[PDB]
This record gives sequence, C-alpha cells and structure tokens, in this order.
Amino acid sequence: GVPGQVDFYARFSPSPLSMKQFLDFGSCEKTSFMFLRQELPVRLANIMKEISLLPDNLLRTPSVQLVQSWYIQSLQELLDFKDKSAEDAKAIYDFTDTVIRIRNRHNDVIPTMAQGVIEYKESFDPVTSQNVQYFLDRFYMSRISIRMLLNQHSLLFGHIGSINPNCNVLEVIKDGYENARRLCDLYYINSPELELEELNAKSPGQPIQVVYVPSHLYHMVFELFKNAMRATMEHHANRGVYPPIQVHVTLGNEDLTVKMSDRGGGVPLRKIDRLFNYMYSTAPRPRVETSRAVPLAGFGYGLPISRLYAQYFQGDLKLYSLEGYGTDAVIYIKALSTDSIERLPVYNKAAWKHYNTNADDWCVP
Amino acid sequence: GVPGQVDFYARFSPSPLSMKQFLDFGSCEKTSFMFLRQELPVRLANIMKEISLLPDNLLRTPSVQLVQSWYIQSLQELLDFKDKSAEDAKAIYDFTDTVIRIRNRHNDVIPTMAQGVIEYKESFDPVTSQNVQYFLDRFYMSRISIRMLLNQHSLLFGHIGSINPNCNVLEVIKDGYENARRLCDLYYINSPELELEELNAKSPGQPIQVVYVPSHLYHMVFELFKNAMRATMEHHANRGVYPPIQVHVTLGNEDLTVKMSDRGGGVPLRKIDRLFNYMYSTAPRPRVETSRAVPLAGFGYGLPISRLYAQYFQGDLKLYSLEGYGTDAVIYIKALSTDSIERLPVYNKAAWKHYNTNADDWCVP
Ligand SMILES: [K+]
Ligand SMILES: [K+]
Repeated sequence: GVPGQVDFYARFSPSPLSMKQFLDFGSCEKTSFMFLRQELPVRLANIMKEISLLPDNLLRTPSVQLVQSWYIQSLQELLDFKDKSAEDAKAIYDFTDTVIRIRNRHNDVIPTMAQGVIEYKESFDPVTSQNVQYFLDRFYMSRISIRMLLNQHSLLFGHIGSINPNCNVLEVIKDGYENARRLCDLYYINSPELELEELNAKSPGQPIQVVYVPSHLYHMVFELFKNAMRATMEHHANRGVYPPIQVHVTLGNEDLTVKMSDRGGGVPLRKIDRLFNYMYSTAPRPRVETSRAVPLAGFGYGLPISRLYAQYFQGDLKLYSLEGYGTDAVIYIKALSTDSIERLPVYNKAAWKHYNTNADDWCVP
Repeated sequence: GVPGQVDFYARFSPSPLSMKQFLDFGSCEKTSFMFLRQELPVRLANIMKEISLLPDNLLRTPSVQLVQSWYIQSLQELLDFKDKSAEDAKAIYDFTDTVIRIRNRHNDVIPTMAQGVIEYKESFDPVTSQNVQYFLDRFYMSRISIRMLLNQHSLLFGHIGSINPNCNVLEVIKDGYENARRLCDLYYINSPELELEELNAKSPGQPIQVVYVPSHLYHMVFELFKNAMRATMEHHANRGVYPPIQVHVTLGNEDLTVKMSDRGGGVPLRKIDRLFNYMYSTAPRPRVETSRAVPLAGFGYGLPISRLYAQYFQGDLKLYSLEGYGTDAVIYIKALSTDSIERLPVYNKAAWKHYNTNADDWCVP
C-alpha cells in the first residue's frame, strides 16, 4: 500500500541540481511540474526508508510519528499526479497548490524531529546512537533539499525564488551579528563588538558577492556568532572586559571563506566535535511561561544544521580551537555557481548497511 | 620459513605504551629485553604483512625490496633470542648489540621507502593509489614506533632516552624557525620574521613545558615553518615586503597547541589535503651535483610525516586555509603524559580488507 509506493520511489536516486541550474530555470511552470512530480516523491521516499530504520524507541515517539505522517501524506498527494497530463492546465495548477500545502505542512519539521530526539532521550544507548547521528545529518540535509525545491516552485509560480544572484556577503554577516548581539545583550547584559575585515582577492576593493541563498548564509553566521558570543561572555565574565569577535571575509578564485575568531577560552580537541553531535546537544526547549532571557546555546541544533547548510552546496564549516585561548570557525562556500551542486543522501544497500553494521585496523586507546 | 615467522608474530597485536610508561621505565636492561624480544618481532611482522600487499610494481622496486630485506634480516636476528634466558647476561648484552645494529641498519628507511614511491611513479594508477596512501601512513607510523623503541633501549642501555620530561616548547619552536629561515634565505634571498606569542592558561606567566620527544616537536615545527615561508615568499614576491609568520602557543588543561599563521595566499579547500597525499607530493630528490639552493618543498614527505608525529602520541596536526589570504597550521599535543599513548597500526582482517575492497550512500558530484 504505502510501503509499495515508498519502495517504488526509493529505488531511484535523487537528482542533484547545481545553483546555476536553479537560477537558469527561474530566470516555465510545466517544466517544473515535470521535474518535481518525480523528484519530490523520490526525495521523500528515499528518506522515509531511513526513518523506518530508526531505533524503535525513537521511531515510536509522538514527534517522529507526526513527522512521518506528514511525509506519508505529502508522498500520497504528490503521487496523485503521476498519470496526469503536462498539457492539462488544472493538473498544473493543483500541482502548484499541492506544493504550497506541503510546504506549509512541513514548516516545523526541524524542531518537531528535534523534539522527537528529546522524547527518546528523556524516556530511554551508545550503539544505536551512532545510528542517530548518521540519520539526522541525512534527514536534515534531505529536508534542506526538499525545502529548497518547494521554496523555488512556490516563489516562482505561487531574486530568483530564494536565490540572490548578487548576495551581499558583508551585509548578511552584519545582520547575523546584530541579531546575535541583541540576544547576547538580553542574556549576559553586555556583548562583544564586531571587527569585520574583507579581501576580494579575485578583484581588490570591489564588493564581495556570490550567487547564494541569503537565508542559508544568514543561518550559518547567526549561529556561529551566538556560539562565539556565549564562549566570550562566559570566559571573560570575571574581567568584565570582552574581546571583540573578529570576522575575516575572503573571496578567492574558488572559495568564499568567512573566518570568525573569538577569545572565548576554547575547547580541547577531544571535545570540540560534540558541538556537531545531535545527542550531546539535545536539550529541552525553554519554557514559554517565563520572561527570563533565552540562552545563546541549547535547543534546535543550530550548529550541526549550519554545517549541513554549508555542505549542501559543496561548501563546509569547520571549527578549530586552541584550549585556554579561543576558537576559529570557518565557513567555506563555492565562489562559482557551477561548482555549487546539491549534496543529497541516497537510500540503497550502502545506506542500509550503515544502520546494520558494527576489530579495527588501529590499536585501541 | 620466513613467511612462517612473519605469520606467527603478525597474529599478535602491537602493545602501545604511554609516554608515562616510557618515562617511568627509563627513570632495568632485563625488563626491557623481556618486553622487546616479543614486541619488536610483533611490530616488524605486523607491518611486513602489509608490505606484501603493495601493488606489484611498487613492491618490486629496488628501494622497497631493500627496505623489506632490512626488515626480514632484523626480524630473524631478533627471533634468535626467543628461547634465550633473561638471566643469562650474554643473551642480554647481545640483545642490546642487536638493538644497536638494527637501529643503524634502519636509519634511512624513510627516504629509501620514499625513493621506492618515486621509482614506482617514474616507471608506471588511481585505484591502487588509495592503497598506497593507506599503507604509507601505517608504514611510517609503524616506523616511528619502532624507532622510538630502538632509541629508548639504545640510549638507556648502550633526558630519559630521547624523552625530555621538561621540554621547553618555545625554545624548540625558535630552533625550528631559525633553521627554516636559513633555508628560506638561501632559496628566496629573503625571509619573513617570526612573531611568537604564548599563553600558559594552566598557570599564567610560567614557562610552557611538557613531557615530550623534542626531535618530534622540532620536525613538526621545522616542516610547518618551511611550508609557511614558501607560501609567503611566492605569494608576495612581486611586492618585496614579506608578512611575518605568527606563532601562538597555548597550554590548556588538556591540549598544548601551536598555531602557525601565514599570509602566503592560501589554497582552496578542494586542494589543501594534497599536502598530506604521498603520491601528489612525491618529487625526485634534488641532484647532489649543484650549488643551487634546495627548495623549501619537495622530496621526503615532511608534511604527512609531521602529522604522523603529532598523531603518534594522540595529538594531531591540522591545516585550514583561506584561499586568497593565508593559512593556519595547528599542532595539537596532549598536555598530560598519561594521555600520550602510542597510536599503532595492526595487521588483521580489517587491515587486509582495506587493500581488497572498493554505490555510495551520498549522491555523486
Ligand atoms: K535510492
Ligand atoms: K596482528
């Protein structure tokens, strides 16, 4: 029934698009329909197979069950169009209406899945916890890709969709800074200043722009600023003098890089990857019923999701920290829209084996 | 015959020692004998199995054949002692003489193996080239461990051996700098200055010392200085004004970190790992018959081997670069001798499968 549909579409591989293709298209509703009536079921079905491989106590949570029920409903609604005619205009219109409805239904997928993990952790493992980390990177990257497709179609047929062909990088950074700073001031009653430096090596003294999704770049920098500010305010709390956060932006031949440096006291190498681990960073949401300021770290996986945003278009986000001193966080983005290609998970025997496999070739410490 | 001996000892796992154990021992010749007459054959045999799995055209090179013949001879010499009595003093003395002879025989193992790779590359693949990278990290880490054991026994029975319980970090750094600078001046007729900063967070204003092998730390910093200087001199060659190399040393609760920052123009993320790839960085040795200065990059795998030295005692060495601007290289060393444990490769079914195995669970870009 539903298993059959899921199995049919999960056999296919998702088809990644480049940023250039997203843009080239946006700057024909029927062409989009033709692509999406296959691609959306494919992307939904591939990730739904891995939802089914979760630890039973996680899968059974009401939050995960709800997310799964959304996916099942959206899959079914999309599959109503497989036999319809590209040339029948109502079919087109209802596809567009169905894209909008799904987009709304799935609006809160990220925090709902995160609440699922809280419910799991709250009520109940180190073995299957590797399975949880593997799944959530893939589930959230999948969701980022699905949301991209839904946003493009909805914006175009309901700036090129959500893509800005001339994204002003330093402007987005300063927006990130100001909104993070506001939260810092609310929690710590003080905040570090920003020192911002740029180098357009590609062509010196010219504005730094790239083809990008500004909200993706904003999410990354806003989350890193929160992380930098927290460490700085907690580290220097005794002194009452707070070193600024230093941001250096470089546009190279191939890489746009954003380095964010703080003097927040750092983290030893053994622990620093914890910032990207879902289970370690799984914390209950603050209660609504308080006027007490919201902390700069906690619920909602800002950092692991920031890194997924960077990697989604073949970029990356790396942290390195000097324990006792401070931390540098580096966002790497492809300078060229032709190098910016969707990074998409696929369900197959290799994915399955990852849930179902585990002496090493190095000695144990 | 020889296969039998190798197979017997390769069944065992090497036994990693902590820096504390190396030191605790050094600060009884018979105890060392008891340990080493088993451990050295074990370490030799485990790596000899992987030499046999090399691509045939690499294994067949005269350099690899020579290295392999050294290992076979040393294994045989060590195995002459298995039945001898810990209490018979000649047995002890000849073991010590045999340790010294092997140490000398194996003095040039690193460049001889590297010449093997030149011969292979010179005379003849992308598939087996992953096998080459896997092998050489393991072979060279193995060799680092074998040399450590031989040095300790030879120094003690022929500073605690080669270990300095109070290694003066900034002193070693400045030695590294001055020797790199000398080579820079010879090649580029100019060199960047050093700006050195330290923070003993653990106890402020006190000298930074750790229990360490100073020659290991020297190798790492000297190689990184060469790398930083090359990039700086090539990048700013038109300007004729050379930004200094900035070194920040931090001692934290757990990590000693050495950050080395240059303004050498950086490398895009796609390419930066090439600096650790044996096949990419395999270049013919300069000829002896010239007075022309030796380049700061080239033969002998300074960088991948520096990283092995860091990882050998549970540290690490990482590079991150901002393309168009410059690069930070970070050495991480365990501050505590009890956390400093040998990282040793072991031959078993998992190692073998690595030579003999290769759809992905992510989409192809
Ligand atoms: K599939
Ligand atoms: K073994």
